[PDB]
Amino acid sequence: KKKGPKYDQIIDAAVQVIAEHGYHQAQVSKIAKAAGVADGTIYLYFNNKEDVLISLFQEKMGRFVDKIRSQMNEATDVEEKLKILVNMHFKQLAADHKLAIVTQLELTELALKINEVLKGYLNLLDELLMEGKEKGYFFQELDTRLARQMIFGTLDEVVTNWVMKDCKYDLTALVKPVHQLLLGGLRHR
Amino acid sequence: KYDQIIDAAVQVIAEHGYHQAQVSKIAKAAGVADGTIYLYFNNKEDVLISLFQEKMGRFVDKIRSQMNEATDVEEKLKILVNMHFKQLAADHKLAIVTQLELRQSNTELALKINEVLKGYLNLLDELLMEGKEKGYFFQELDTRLARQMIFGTLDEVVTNWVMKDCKYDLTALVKPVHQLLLGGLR
Ligand SMILES: [Mg+2]
Repeated sequence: KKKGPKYDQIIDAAVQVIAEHGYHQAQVSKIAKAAGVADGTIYLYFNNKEDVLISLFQEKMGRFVDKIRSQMNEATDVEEKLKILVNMHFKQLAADHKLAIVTQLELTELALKINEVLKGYLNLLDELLMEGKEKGYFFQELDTRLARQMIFGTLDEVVTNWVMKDCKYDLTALVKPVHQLLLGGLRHR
Repeated sequence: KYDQIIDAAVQVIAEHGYHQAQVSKIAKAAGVADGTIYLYFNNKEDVLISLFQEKMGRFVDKIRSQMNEATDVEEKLKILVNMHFKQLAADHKLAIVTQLELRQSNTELALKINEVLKGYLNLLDELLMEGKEKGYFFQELDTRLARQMIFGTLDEVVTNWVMKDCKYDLTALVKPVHQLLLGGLR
């Protein structure tokens, strides 16, 4: 279903208030003022703060994935697809520091829901891994589930450390060695 | 009664969550007066930190002693993966604490937890430097990135197991996790 115009507006403002103040100390009224709307307008779109948070994540992630998926199918080799995934992951977060703060630090039943949204990205990883196995790029005895956990767990840990250091350094400088490290492990490159 | 308070803290935090976990709840579960809790800890945060610090310290110490007995750097890595999974597989409530409850939004609590975690990350750093110097790992290996890969991967595997109600055997994953980290995807 297509969004109301203010929908996108509240979410954007939600990112800013949550990052700047923290999730617990964020309030619907402060999100309203930041989005430039009346408090009651927010409740037309969302029921409460946690509904804003999950809609935020669902929305941001849905586009995050489709953009990665797009950059991927206009490519040849599957290791360049992996490179594309790794660079699209870092770039999108590098392009939005406040969003990175929300997804890495400010993100119970809540956790379960966040995990469900994440499944879309994990599915994309699975597709990539299945393809690479099938075409003999990745070794064939590779467990797709474990490989997905290694890839996601590594990218997420790199990003989270960057957010902990106040997004100070160039995250996209890590694209190539992360990519290489995923492909060759500790032993090879 | 220090160890009893620690064990009780795990139980309570795992059952109720760090937020609704009250110190008087911990005292009861440990079988001591509320007052005795404050001979060791001065608040609920200090209980959580000292809990992590006590578990982690023990964990890291036992890994170090088992490694210093190993003959092989890849064996040392396997020992670390094995101990990481074995300790949590033996104590699901401790897993709930390390995987879910130690995960803070709060800046300053998260900061002090991370400080404790650094004892483990430093151990991974040492092992990685050793492996490079002895030629197990390639000489241009980025130590910090490799540390984040190993830790990020282990933590993700444990979290997915915790999220699936610990229903499969986490220790069965030691060997394939070990092989994957050493050889990568290709
Ligand atoms: Mg992680």
